[PDB]
Amino acid sequence: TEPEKKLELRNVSDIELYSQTNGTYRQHVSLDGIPENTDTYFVKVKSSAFKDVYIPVASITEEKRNGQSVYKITAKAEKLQQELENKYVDNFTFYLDKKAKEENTNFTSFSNLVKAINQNPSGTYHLAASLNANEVELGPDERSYIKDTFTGRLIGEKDGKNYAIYNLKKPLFENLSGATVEKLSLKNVAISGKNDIGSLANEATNGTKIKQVHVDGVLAGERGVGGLLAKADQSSIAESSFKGRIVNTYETTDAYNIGGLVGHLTGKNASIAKSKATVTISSNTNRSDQTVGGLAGLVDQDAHIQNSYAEGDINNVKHFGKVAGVAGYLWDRTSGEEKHAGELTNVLSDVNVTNGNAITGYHYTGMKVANTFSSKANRVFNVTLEKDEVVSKESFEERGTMLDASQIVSKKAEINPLTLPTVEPLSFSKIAHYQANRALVYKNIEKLLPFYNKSTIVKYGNLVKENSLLYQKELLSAVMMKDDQVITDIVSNKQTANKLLLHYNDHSSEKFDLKYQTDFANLAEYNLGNTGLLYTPNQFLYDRDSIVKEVLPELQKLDYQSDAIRKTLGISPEVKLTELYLEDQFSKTKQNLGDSLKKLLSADAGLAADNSVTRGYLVDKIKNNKEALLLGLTYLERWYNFNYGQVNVKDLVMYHPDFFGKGNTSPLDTLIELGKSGFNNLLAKNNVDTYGISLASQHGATDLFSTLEHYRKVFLPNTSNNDWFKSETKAYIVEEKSTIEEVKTKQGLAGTKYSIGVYDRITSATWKYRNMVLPLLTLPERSVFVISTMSSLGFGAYDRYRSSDHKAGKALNDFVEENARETAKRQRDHYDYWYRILDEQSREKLYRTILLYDAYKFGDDTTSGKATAEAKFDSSNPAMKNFFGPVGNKVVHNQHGAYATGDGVYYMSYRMLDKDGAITYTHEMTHDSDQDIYLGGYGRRNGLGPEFFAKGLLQAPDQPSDATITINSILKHSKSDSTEGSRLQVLDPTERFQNAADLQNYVHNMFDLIYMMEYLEGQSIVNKLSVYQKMAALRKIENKYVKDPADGNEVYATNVVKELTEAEARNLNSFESLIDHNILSAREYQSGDYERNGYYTIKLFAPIYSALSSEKGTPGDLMGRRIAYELLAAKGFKDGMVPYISNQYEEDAKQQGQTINLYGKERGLVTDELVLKKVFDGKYKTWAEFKTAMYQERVDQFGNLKQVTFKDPTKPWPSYGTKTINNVDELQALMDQAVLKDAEGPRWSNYDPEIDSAVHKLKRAIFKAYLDQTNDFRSSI
Repeated sequence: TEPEKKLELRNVSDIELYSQTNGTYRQHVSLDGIPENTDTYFVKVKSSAFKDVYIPVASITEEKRNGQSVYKITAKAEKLQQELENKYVDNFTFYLDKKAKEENTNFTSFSNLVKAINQNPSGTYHLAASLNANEVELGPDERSYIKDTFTGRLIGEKDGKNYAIYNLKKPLFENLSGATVEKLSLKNVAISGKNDIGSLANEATNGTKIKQVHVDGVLAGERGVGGLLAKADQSSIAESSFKGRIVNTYETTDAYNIGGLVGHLTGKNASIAKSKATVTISSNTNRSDQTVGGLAGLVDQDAHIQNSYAEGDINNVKHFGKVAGVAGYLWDRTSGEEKHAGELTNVLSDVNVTNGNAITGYHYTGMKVANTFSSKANRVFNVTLEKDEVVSKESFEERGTMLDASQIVSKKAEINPLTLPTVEPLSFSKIAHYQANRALVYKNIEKLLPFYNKSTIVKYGNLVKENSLLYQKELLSAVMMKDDQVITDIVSNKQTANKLLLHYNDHSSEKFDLKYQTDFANLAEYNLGNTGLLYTPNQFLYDRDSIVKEVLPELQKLDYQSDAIRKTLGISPEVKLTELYLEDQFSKTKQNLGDSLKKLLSADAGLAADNSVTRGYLVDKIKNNKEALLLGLTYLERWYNFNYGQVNVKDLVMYHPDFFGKGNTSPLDTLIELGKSGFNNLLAKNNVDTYGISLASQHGATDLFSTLEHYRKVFLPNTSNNDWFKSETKAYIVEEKSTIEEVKTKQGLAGTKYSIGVYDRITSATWKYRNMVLPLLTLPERSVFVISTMSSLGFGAYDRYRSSDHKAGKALNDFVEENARETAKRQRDHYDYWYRILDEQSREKLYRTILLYDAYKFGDDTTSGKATAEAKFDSSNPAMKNFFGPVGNKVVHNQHGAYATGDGVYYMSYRMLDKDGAITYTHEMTHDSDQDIYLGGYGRRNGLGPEFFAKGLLQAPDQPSDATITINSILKHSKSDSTEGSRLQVLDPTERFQNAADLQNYVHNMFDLIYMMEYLEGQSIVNKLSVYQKMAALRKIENKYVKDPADGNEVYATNVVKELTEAEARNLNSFESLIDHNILSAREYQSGDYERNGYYTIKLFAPIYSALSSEKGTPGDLMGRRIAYELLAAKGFKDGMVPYISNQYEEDAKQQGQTINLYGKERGLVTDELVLKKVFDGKYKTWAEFKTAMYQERVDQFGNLKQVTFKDPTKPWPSYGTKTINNVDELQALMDQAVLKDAEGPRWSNYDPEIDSAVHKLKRAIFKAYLDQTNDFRSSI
């Protein structure tokens, strides 16, 4: 008893009735009245299993269901069989209800809510369930859904649990006046508007008791943004919450008060109590009157913020406006009283604000902030004065990391809001032929035969065999012709489509052969290999040409700079569309609109109608939203056209939304939703967030990265996702795994916090610019290079190195490639060294990723050198158009200098690839991660600033011939080069330094030689030098305590070098007196006073006999680095140098009694006396004793064992072969003669007394001779 095959609608979720009476289609949901005279209606059946179907009506009549006017409507189709009351009818017949009396109030639905509120705004209203706001038609330019003044007077939700208004796109109440909204929640807000915007309402004129309002979602505005209310006048918000993005990156130049919770607090009794705002707010001030305050912002007229909490992130581009973490411009425009300004109390803000303060932007004497709190986070300030510099703000109260302990400021957290309408699938049993074991198989074949009878389904399911792979759960398949993902069926149905890719729930792809076997004009059919299973496309092959010939000409006449596009987007005529970066792809999609539009009409919905009503409905839907459709088509094609092998997902993402499941969505609906979503949603910078909002939750995927991983699992299996990333992208990706076997094995894995792959780092969380993946997938040419090494991720452009010497093609590419490879190798060697040195298990934290952008200063071929043309945006350079621009990271980009913002490093002048790029690389890296990486784990010393640990301490030397005490961690220079002359540095890093003990031994031997030479020079000073010569030859260094702006205490000491008096000069007759009187050589150290946080490095050959022990908190800079290197010579890096500069002995000071008020909190003060008494408890009591004992040890050493193989020429251009110093006595005699020669007839003009001075020549010659004697500094005895 084989059954017949007909078309059948199974999972009929709901049914709708549309009309064409007035030439415009509308929803005749209820009150059809008398049966209509003419039948131009068409029934739209929406299914939970597959997409909707439009079928023309046949007969509309009235039938008494139970003595009521319930209209029965029967639709006309080819062979449509409907299973009604367990029996089959040859036509789809359904009943329509009369009406539902729910419009008397606003309980049920939002569509009824906007109607009910407008009737009488005053009163009391309660929500009945979680209601979706997608039912309202938004409006062309409507400000808010509810337009009355005072609305929602008592709109509470205490009737049942808590109900949330899902999917908001405009302000809810527009205005509020003496109206109390309480217990209301907003879950997915996407508000975008030109004027002032507010999630709850735009203004609160009178006493609006806002309570228990938790709003979540992204808010984008231009003229002004607000978290809950754009302006609160005499209104109080208590126990409210916000948790969404806030963007105001537009180039507006007006007075806006953007705030994460409320825009403007102007009321006398206005108050914010027990409120929290997790606002990852980004904004561009561009003018001083602007204010970005997170919580509130520009608080005025005694409005008091009590018990608030700000945990978001503020990313201000420039510090022009008054931006702060928890309170913006507390000052008022009128008289500046302490009380009239505003009040803060018991407030906390652990917000990573940039370019601004952590608490209040404008700080004055009569401060009314009272009690404030802030944690240890980034508060960087780009002063952009001359060379770009970044410093901390220091204008907040500082606390520890125990934020959860101090989280009792706001006890209220959040509430569990009820979910929206589920509308499940509600999934046949007891058919003609049924088997229990093959149940799932039936479902597995239902995706293969849509619009078919259940009898045919089970008949074909019985034909499935166990050997085949149809026994796993199967998602929707994709028909393809030789890896093409064909969509336009009516064009490619006659041609036998080659393959059908079944995508199973195991993320497995299985290819079956297809042939146009059984041919129906109504619905195409196909056969699947030898199994005999039938496959049919989910489209009725209607006349697409009738729709195309109509809709194509109107869509063709559109311009990117037209007013229609600007009106469809949320753009004011002032701001430009350059941030979209879709003009080229706009034109491209404009030319070939035919193919894409045919694919869209093919994948949209199944038209089983020969009557022109359904095709007219499609035409109207495509025409009414032409601008939005075209913008969506441009955006989806621009950023989603990357190939998995030979399969391009431009057709599988834009169309075929059922590949992951969820066939209920329509590819046309998502395009319209993406087009009209706004300017910020279509923005290129938010490509990762746009997917989650528009594309996701509709294609069946959670996020963009999960979608990419899913497509990599389906297409191109058994290959790592990072490998596919490296293969597909057109950026030159260079990865260098460290030489150490342990870290080399650790990096190979795909694990987070350890993988070196570019995709594993970019797509990971806690990455600032994770939106850099989608543009990088779409690079047309080798325009950008990605240097991804351990603990780094540098992005650079090829146009940065293009100049007169390097032509635009062939030469620039090769040069950039080779130099990038060498720079990756150098960075890898540097981090290999730093991994070998650090042995305190802090090396496991050397895997953090921080980007390394370049200058953006692209240079044309006409430019002689590296051009300084900033090229802000919209440049003709392909690197700026296809990258950097889309990954919009507005930088300062000055002419000279490099700065490390704390989360990344930027090269404004030094080119990253050049060999001078690494010497600045190590300095910027020391600036970036000195707090928790290079040090043992404790922060910087309180007095020492960021420039102290970098310029003279942990950095590679600027040049090889530089006579400075530094560690050559990066640059590798072979002996073959001409740089062998005056080496004075380490030959090969990562070979000399294999452990911390190796570094300690190297520094110990270097300072042994340095101490020998310095002792010889000192004995030359006291014994053979006159008084007048002694005065000029030496200087006296002291420590002067000056007031600093950041901290109140003046315990910090600054070094000062001064000309010593003749009275003190005469006393200098003993070498011990040189150490006691604190004297240093004037050959290389200037006579002016030094400053704190300065680029001061101690010279290698310029002696510093002074042991200027600063009994206070901080030694200084010139003396600090010298004593730190001496301590490193005495004890190891972790044992000696780290406790000196990393205040690890701070707590002990707090236990002793040494204290300091740091940022308003009592903290320990690590004095030099404590460091001396803890590092060397029994050996020494004073730093002078330590210096003297080091000198005495070196003396006892060189008095016995010194290598006679010392070869120093110290002669002019005529080559001098060998002086063969055999004992220290001849060397001391030569030093005496050199000092006497330098004293006699001193030039002291044109500066630079380091080359002409004969004393420096002898020291350099001896140093180079001893360095070249052994392989490296191993032992000098």
